[PDB]
Amino acid sequence: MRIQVNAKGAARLLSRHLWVFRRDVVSGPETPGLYPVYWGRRFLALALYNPHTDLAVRAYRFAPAEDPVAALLENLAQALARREAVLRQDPEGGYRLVHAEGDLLPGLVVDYYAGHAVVQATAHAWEGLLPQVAEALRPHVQSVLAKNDARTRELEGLPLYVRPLLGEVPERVQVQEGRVRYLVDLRAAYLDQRENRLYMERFRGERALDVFSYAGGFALHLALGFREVVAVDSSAEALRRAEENARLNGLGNVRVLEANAFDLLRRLEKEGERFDLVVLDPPAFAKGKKDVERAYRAYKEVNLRAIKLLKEGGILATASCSHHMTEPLFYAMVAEAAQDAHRLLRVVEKRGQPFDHPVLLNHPETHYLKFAVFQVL
Amino acid sequence: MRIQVNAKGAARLLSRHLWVFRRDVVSGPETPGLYPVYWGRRFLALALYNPHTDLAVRAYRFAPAEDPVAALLENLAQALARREAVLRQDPEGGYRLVHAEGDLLPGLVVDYYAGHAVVQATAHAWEGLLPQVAEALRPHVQSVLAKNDARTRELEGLPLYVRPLLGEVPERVQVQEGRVRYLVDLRAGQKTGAYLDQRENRLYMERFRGERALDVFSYAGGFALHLALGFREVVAVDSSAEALRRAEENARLNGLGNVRVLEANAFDLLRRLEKEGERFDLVVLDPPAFAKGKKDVERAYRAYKEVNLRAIKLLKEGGILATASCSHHMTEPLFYAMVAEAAQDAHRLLRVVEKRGQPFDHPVLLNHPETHYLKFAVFQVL
Repeated sequence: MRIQVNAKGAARLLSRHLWVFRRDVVSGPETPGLYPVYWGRRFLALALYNPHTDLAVRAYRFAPAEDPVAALLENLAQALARREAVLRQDPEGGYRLVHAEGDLLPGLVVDYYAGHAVVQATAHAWEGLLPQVAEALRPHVQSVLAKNDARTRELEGLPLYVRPLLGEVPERVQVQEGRVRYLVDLRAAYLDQRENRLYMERFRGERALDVFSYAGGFALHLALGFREVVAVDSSAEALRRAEENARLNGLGNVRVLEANAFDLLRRLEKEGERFDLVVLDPPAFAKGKKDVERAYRAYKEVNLRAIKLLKEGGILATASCSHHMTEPLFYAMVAEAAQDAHRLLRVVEKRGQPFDHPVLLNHPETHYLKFAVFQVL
Repeated sequence: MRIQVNAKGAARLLSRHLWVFRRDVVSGPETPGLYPVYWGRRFLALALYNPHTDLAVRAYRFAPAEDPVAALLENLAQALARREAVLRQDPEGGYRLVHAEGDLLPGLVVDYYAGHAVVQATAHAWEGLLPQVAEALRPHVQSVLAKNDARTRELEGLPLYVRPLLGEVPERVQVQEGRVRYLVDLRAGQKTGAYLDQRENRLYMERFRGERALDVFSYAGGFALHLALGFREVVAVDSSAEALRRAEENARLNGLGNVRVLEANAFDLLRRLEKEGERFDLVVLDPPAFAKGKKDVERAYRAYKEVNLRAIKLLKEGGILATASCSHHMTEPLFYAMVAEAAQDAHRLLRVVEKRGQPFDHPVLLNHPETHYLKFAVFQVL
């Protein structure tokens, strides 16, 4: 069998985007799986297919190949290969080994936490290939956990469950990141901010504010260069993990603080508090193109306040991991904030996703992380 | 002596942009110099000013100072201070010590080439302060040249001249850049063979190895030299024989026989190389601005697209593309949009390897868009 798409679908795949939605599919199999995609008689690509979803086609090869399963597994091999260097040198670190579309492996995510891998299949065809995936990873892990409990799978028509795939999967594991260690509960920070947290180690000062600290990943690194670091978050559970990570590192200069970021910030300003550094690691504010509007204003407000709390010469590390918050808008938003706060900011560095979370230029949606460091003059 | 600006001018200085043009100035001195800027009775900033130019106000301090000259010089001191670390570690390297607006020192540029500095002023007030400028430099330099021959100086009603400010200015200097060295021409009327804002980008290219590498728009072959260390053959292309001349010279200076120059028109040569079926492991595009004005963006975009498109078509599966743009007009978003269109039209998937820009010694101010002009991107063709 094979998939047939209209001219629009063909165009998208010609321009090398990996996705073709329902509305552009003319015909195709009645069962999910791996099939060739065709525009009339013209071959376009090999892809993961699902007849019951809006996102029906996810390409992973733009070249025919006998045995589509073999080719998908080749892609897997290459993905792991790109990370061999690091897994050798830093066996105890945390790295993503498979980053879905970015690694030409749609619907599959695989992370590495100091020897223990967590697999996340999100496309129907990955479901019966897990054993193969486990067998592929095995040479580098001591465990493999199929963490297939994401709601996104229902949409595909898949079951939810977390079950070991290979070896003995620990309950929790300690991950080494630069000069600090943190705890990962393999069952329940995120690796895409790994290199940005490490960057924070180049700064020193009196006080550092870490808004939206989560498990305090940024705090941990900052505690090495500042007398005091204040990790803020709305979740007690989060700050709980933050204190625990703090203790695991023998860091007593890290102070948690349950609070609503937007309010607290206005507060530290009114009370006249000021800092040497402020990190802004907000959670996606937009759940769709619709929210962008309001999202933009939310980011501006927080960024504006953050800027107002910084001393002359202070550092601002602000970010966004939302898909709908484009890089251009992100930087426009920071600039607006800086302007309204009547403060001059020098760019210290613009960063994004690290090498293990690949970005494809032709597939915009693979780019979501924006991280920037500024100095307030 | 004060400078009065309208609400528009005030807004610009409030948002922290350093420039206020003629149209927004209500009143001010009759002679160029350093003066306070006010909106009514409200103090806004200290600034270099010129009564005879479209760009009249160039702020350098958004806080009152009793001695405008002293404050400007403190800015200079701090600019030099930010480069202290590197001047000590790499005394033989090439670094910009003062990057005009980026260092809150409008109308002043100073570069450092292994001990020899070159000063460039393009705003009136800086002229009488040149002697003090060579002073602050003295401890860090062997000599200081005053290269004041840029046409822009005429708008400011300033004389065009090239002349030493301190010490003995060499006619040529060898600069060390990582594992390579190159020649910088300080001789009057000669192009400084160095483009310091690409220093860290060239160095980056040392991480690649392969068979063939193509260096489109190689100038003095700076990128070529670094590539020569990892590829069997590097082809430096440029439309200037003079340029390729300095390229071959820099090549010999490093004992590199794997670097081959090639005088030619980039746009055509690229199309040709496709037809003869030529494919490389890595290619680099360092196009000269294609916009002498914010009105040529249109045509410029098309220009970049065509060349990028061609470059992509010449790359092997897994090849590397390092493309860039040093034009203020070609905005970052536009640049990435055009590379994307190119990749799309060429039906090739590009994985981002790294997005880069200007180095630390060429400061960018978020509130002053114009200080941002260099875009350098590395992609891998899958």
